[PDB]
Amino acid sequence: RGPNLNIVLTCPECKVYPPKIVERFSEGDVVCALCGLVLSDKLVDRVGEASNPLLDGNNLSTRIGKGETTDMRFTKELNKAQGKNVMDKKDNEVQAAFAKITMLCDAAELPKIVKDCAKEAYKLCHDEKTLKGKSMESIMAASI
Amino acid sequence: NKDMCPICKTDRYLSPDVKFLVNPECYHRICESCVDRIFSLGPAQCPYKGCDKILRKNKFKTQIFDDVEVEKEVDIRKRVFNVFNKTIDDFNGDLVEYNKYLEEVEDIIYKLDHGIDVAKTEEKLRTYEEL
Amino acid sequence: HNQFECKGCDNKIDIYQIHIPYAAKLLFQELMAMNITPRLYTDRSRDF
Amino acid sequence: KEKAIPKDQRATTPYMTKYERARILGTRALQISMNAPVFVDLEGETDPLRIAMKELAEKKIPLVIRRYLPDGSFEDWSVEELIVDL
Amino acid sequence: VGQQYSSAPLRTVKEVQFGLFSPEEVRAISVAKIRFPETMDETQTRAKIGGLNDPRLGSIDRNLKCQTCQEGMNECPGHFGHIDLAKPVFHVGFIAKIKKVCECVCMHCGKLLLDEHNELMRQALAIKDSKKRFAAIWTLCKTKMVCETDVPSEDDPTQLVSRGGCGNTQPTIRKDGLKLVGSWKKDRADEPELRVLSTEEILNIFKHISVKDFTSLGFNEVFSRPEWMILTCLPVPPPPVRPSISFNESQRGEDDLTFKLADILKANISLETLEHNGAPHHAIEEAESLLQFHVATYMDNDIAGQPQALQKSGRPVKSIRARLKGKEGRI
Amino acid sequence: KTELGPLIARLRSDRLISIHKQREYPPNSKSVERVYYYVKYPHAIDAIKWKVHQVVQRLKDDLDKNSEPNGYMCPICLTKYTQLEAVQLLNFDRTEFLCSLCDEPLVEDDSGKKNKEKQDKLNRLMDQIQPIIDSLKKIDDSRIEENTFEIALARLIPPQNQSHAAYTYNPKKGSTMFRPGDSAP
Amino acid sequence: RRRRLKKVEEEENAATLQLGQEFQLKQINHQGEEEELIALNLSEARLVIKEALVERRRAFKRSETREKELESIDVLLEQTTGGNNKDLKNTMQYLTNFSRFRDQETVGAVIQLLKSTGLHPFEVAQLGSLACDTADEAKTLIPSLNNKISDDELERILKELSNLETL
Amino acid sequence: MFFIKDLSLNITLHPSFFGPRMKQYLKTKLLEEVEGSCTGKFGYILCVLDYDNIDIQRGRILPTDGSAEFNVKYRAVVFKPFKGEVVDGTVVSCSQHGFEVQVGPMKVFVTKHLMPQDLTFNAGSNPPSYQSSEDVITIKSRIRVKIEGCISQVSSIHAIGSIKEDYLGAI
Amino acid sequence: RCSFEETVEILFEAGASAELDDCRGVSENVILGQMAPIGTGAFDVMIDEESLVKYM
Ligand SMILES: [Zn+2]
Ligand SMILES: [Zn+2]
Ligand SMILES: [Zn+2]
Ligand SMILES: [Zn+2]
Ligand SMILES: [Zn+2]
Ligand SMILES: [Zn+2]
Repeated sequence: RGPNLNIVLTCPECKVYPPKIVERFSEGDVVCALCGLVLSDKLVDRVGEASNPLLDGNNLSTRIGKGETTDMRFTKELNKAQGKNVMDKKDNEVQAAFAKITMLCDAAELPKIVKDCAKEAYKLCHDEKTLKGKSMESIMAASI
Repeated sequence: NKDMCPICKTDRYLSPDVKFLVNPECYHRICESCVDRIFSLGPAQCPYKGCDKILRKNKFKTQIFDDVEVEKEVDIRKRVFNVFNKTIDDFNGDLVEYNKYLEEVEDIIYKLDHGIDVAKTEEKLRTYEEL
Repeated sequence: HNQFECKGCDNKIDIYQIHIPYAAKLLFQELMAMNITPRLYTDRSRDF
Repeated sequence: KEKAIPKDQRATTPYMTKYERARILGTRALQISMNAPVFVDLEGETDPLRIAMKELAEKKIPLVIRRYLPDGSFEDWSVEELIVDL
Repeated sequence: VGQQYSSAPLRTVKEVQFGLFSPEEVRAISVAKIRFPETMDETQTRAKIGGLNDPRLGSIDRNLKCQTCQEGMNECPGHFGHIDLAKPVFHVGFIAKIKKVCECVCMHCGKLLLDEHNELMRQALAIKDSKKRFAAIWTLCKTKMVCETDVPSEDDPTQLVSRGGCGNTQPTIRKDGLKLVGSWKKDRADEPELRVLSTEEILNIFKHISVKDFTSLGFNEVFSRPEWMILTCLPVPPPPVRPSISFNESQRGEDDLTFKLADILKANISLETLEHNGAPHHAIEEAESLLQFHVATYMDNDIAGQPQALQKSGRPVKSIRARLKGKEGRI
Repeated sequence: KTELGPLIARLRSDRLISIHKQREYPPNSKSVERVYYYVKYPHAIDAIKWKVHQVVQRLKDDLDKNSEPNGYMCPICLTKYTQLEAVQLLNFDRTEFLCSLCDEPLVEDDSGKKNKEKQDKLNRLMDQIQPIIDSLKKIDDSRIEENTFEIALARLIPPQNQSHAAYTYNPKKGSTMFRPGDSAP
Repeated sequence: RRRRLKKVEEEENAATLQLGQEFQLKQINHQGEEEELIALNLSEARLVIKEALVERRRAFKRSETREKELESIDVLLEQTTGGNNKDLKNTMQYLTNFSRFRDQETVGAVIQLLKSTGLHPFEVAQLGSLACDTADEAKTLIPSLNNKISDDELERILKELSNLETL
Repeated sequence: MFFIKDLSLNITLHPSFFGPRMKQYLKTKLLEEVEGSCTGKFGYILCVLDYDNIDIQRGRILPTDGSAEFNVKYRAVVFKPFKGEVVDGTVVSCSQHGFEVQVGPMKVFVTKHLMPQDLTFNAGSNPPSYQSSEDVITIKSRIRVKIEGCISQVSSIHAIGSIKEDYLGAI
Repeated sequence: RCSFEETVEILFEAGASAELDDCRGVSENVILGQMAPIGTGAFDVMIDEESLVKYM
C-alpha cells in the first residue's frame, strides 16, 4: 500500500540470485563473494538521545532548565506555558502512571525488569473500554 | 443578460476587465474568458441553450452597435456590398436603372436578414460574385 | 532517467555539478536550516 | 581579450619557478602514465616521472604556463622558452 | 564503485553570495510540509507521511531509497521541508539587528527618522561601506524621538519644507528576553507608557520600509530584506543533517534537532488550536513565548539570560550554532 | 465562555467584529480590563468584498482547470502526472505509460465529466450571492465613515440595568502611545 | 553583470512570436557582429544540410525523382557521417519526403519572394514550410499572421508560391 | 522549425590524443558528441556547418583528471520545437492512448483528448488504426500536427500536439 | 573570517548584509575542496598545439 523504496544488492556480472555478499567492515566495502566485485563502498558504521519505542512509543519532548546564566522568571513562565498543552496532556497521564509504578517498584526493591514489564503491561492494557471503572491502584497492582 | 456573461455569470463588478465579444454565426454575447476556455483547443458547439451551431475562435469580433438586430443587418449589408458594388457611372447615368438595382440589392439584404429565401438568395450571391 | 529539475526556479537546463566535501554540504544545509542562504555560483559577477 | 598580454611586453621572470616545474613534471607524468605519446627517445625507462624529467631536460613538453596577475590578466609562457636553472 | 555518471557540466565554485531565505522561497524549495511531530507510524515499521522523518526528505539508511530522487544514501543530498509557523517569530541571531533597525526607522510608517535634509545624516549616508554606514546612521537616528512630519528647508531656516511623516513620537525599545518592549514618553501631564512590540507589528513595519530606505541601512533588495529577519516559514533540514543513531540497532535514537523540531511542531499546533477558538490574550501570549523560545533554542541553545533546553538525561541540547562553533565543529 | 470563544475568534479573524480593551476603575472594586465588541463597517465591507471575489475567482479557475485534459495517476505511489510529463515515460513498445518509481501502468485521471457540474455550481453561486453584489453597489455609491469605540458608544442601547462594564471612553491624558489599527481618518 | 534571481519569463509560444531567450530576433555571432535570427524552411534546410554534407565528403576525399534522391541521400549520409546518426538519417528522409522546392533556383525565388513582406523569420519559414491553399488556412495555421498582413497580399503570395512548385 | 545557431561546447580530450594530429581528433569528437545529439537549450543538433573552420580555443589541463578541456565554437543546424507551431509528419506508432507522429528527429504524441470526437480507436484492424467517416489515421499516414506543449530536459525533448483545430490531421 | 573565531556571528552578519565572497582565499578553497591559487596552483597549465605539431 506504498512505494517500494527498497535497495537489493546483487552482482551484475555473476547474476546469481540470491547473491553471496560479504560486508568487509574494516575495509568499508560490500563485495561479491564469488567474483570479488565491489557493489557498494563508503558504507557507514553526544548529538542524539535514545528512547524505547515499547513504553513511550513515538513522543519527542524536551525539558527546560537553568543554564550557566539564567533568570528564574523566564524559567517559571516558560514551564507554566509548556504545562498548558492540550496535545501533550493525554500522554502525561501515562507518564504519571509510569512514575507511580516506578515509585512502588523501587519501594518494593524489585529488579528493573519487573518494573519495565509492569509499565509495558500497563501501557498495553490502558485506554480500553473494559478497564474504565476500576481504580488506578487496582490497575497498577495488577500490572505489577 | 444585462452586464454579465450568461454562461459563467461573471459580473462586471467582480470583473471590471471583463470584455464581451460576439460571433456573426449566432450573435450570442460571450466573455473573452469563456471564449478562451471553450475554443482554445479548436472549434466547438456554441455554449448556449438551444444553439447548436459550431463556431471558431478566430471569427469572434467586438460588438459595434448596441442592438443585435442592427448589427446582424449591417454585417449582412457588408457581405452583400462586397459583391453587389456599383456606381452611378456603371449605368451611364441611367438613374431609373440604378434605382431599380438599388431596390433589388435592398430586397436581397432584407431576404437574407429575415430568412425568406436563404437557398436561392445565397446561390444568387455565389453566381454574381463570379459574374 | 537523465533528468534534472529545480522546483521553485522552474528550470531544467541550467544545472551544474560540483565536487565539495560532505562536511561543506552539511555546513551549507545547516546554514539553510538557520535561514542563511549560501548560494554557490560557477561564474564571476565582479571584476578584480 | 584585454587580459592577454602580448608576447612583446611580457614583464614576468623568464625563469621557471619551483612550483611551475613541480606541476609541469607532475602533469606530464600523469599524462604519460595514462598512455600519452612521448616525444623523447627512451634508453630504457619505466617511471613516468623520470620520463617527464627527461622531456623537461630536452625541452619537449608541449605545455604552456598561464601565469596570472592580481588584476586578472595573464601571460602565456612556453615550457620550451622558460629557462630551467633552479 | 563510485557515484553514477551525470550529464550536467562539471564546474568549480567561484563565488558565494550570502543571503536570507524568503518565505516564498522556502515554500517553493520545500518538497513536503511537515505537520506531525512524530517520526514513525503506529506500527513502528515505516516512517509516517508528513512527520519529521518523511521519506520525501531523503534517506539515511543503506536499504531504502529516497521517494523524491529515487537514489541511495550515498547519492541523495537531502531535500528540505517546511513548517508554517502560526505567528511570526524573531530570529535569535538577529534580535540585536532588528532592535537597531527599529530604533532607526519609524514604528508607524517605516520611514527613516532622518532624511537628506540634515547635514549629519548626509555625511552618514556618504559612507561607502555598508557596516560603518549603518553604524553611523543608527547613531544619528536612535536619538530622534519623533517622525518630524515637517523639517526646516536646507536653503534657510525661515520656512519649513514638508516631508512624508506621521508626527508620532517614537518609543524607546529595550530587549527583554526574546521580546522587544517599547516605552512611549508622555507629555507634561506621568510615567511612560509601556507595551510589547508584537512580532507581527515589527514585521508590518519592516515590510513598509522602502527599497532605498533599507538599501541605505545596508540590506540587499534581492538577497536580504529586513522583513526576512522574522521567520514565518521555518525550513526543516533533511534527515542527513539530523541522522538517527543506533547503539545495538535494537534501540532507536533520534537527533537533538529532531527533538527540537518535534517541540516546535507541538507548540505551533497548540498555538493554532488556541487562537482558533477562545484562548484569551494571556494564554496566546504564553503560547507565542513558548514557540519563540523553542525556535530560539533550536537555532542557538546558549542565550544570555534565558533558560536552556534540557533532555531527559539532563544535558544541554546540541544546537546548530553549537555544532558549527568550537575546535571540534564543522569549520 | 468556551462556546463564545470560537465565535468571537472566527468573527475577529474575518474582521466582522472589532475588539477594544481598556482599563476600567470601579469606585469600590479592583479595576479590570474589559473587552468590548463592535463592527468596523469599512473593514467588514472590505473583507466581505475580498472574500466574495476570491470565492468567485476560485470557482472560475477551477472551471478553467477542469476544461483542460485529465492527466494520469499511479495507483501504487499515488503520484499525479500531467499529459506532457507522462508522454516521456511510455514504454519501448509504445503501448502503455509506465511509472518511474513503480514501473507500473498509469491510470487515466478523473474529472472528465465534471465540466458541466462546475458550470452549474458557478451558476448557482452567482444567483445565491446576488444580494451581496447589489448591497456592495449601493455601498460603493455612498461613502461610509470608519467606526471607533467612542463613536459607536454614541448609539449605545444599554444591555442591562446594572451592567458592571462602564460603557465610557476616557482616554489617558498626554498618551503618545499608538497601537496598531487604533486610528481612523 | 549584476545580481540575478528568480524572474518572470514569458512562456515560449509561436503564436506570440516569443521564441524564448536563445532564439531572439537579434542574435550575436561568434565574431561579435549583430545578425538576425536565421530561420530555415524545410527545403532551405534540406539544401543547406546537403551542401554541408557534400563539402564534408569533398574534404575527406581530397585529404530527380524522390526515390533516387532518397537512395543517394541515404548512401551519402552513411558514408560521410559517423555513428549514432539515427536522428540525422530520419531528418534527411523526412526533409526529402516533405520538401516542396528541389533546386537552388526555386529556393532562391521563394526567398526573394517572401522577403518583401518583412515578416518575422519564423513566420516566413512557416509560410515556406506549410502548403496552404487559402488565406484563411494560412491564418489558422499561423496565428501570429493575424493583423500583420492583409488577405489580398497573403492570397497573392500563396498563389505565387503554389505557382513555382516543383513539378 | 530549423534554425542556424552559433553554439559553443566544452570538449574533453584524453591524454592519449596529445599528438601532432589532435585537432583532427577534436573535430571527430565534435562530430561524434554533437551531431545527432539533443539539447534542451538549442533543440536537436542535426548538422555542423563549416566543418573546415571550427574555432578551437586554447585547451586547459584539468587539475587531477589530466585531460584537456577545449572550448569549441561552431555553427550548426538545430531543430527547436515550439508550442503553437504547426508541423507535418508521418505516424510511426499507434495505440489506445494515441498515435505518435515523426517530425524530423522528434516525435509528437497526440493524446485522445486532443483528437476530434468523431475519431475513435480501433484495434481490430491490423495494424491498429483510428477510423472516421472522412478519413482513416494509421501507420505511415501523413498528419499535420500543431504542437500544444513541449517539455525540454538538458538532454531530452518531448512534445504533445493536437489535430482538433480546423485544417489539421490527415493531409 | 568565520574560520578563526565567532563563526556563527560572522556568518549571520554576512547573510544579513548579503556579502559576496570571491573565494580568493586558501580557507575558502579548502572549505570548497578545490585547488587553492597558491604555489603550484597560482597558474593554469595549458596545452601547446604549436609545439605539438613541431614535436614530430
Ligand atoms: Zn559477482
Ligand atoms: Zn463567461
Ligand atoms: Zn450561439
Ligand atoms: Zn533524495
Ligand atoms: Zn513616522
Ligand atoms: Zn508509481
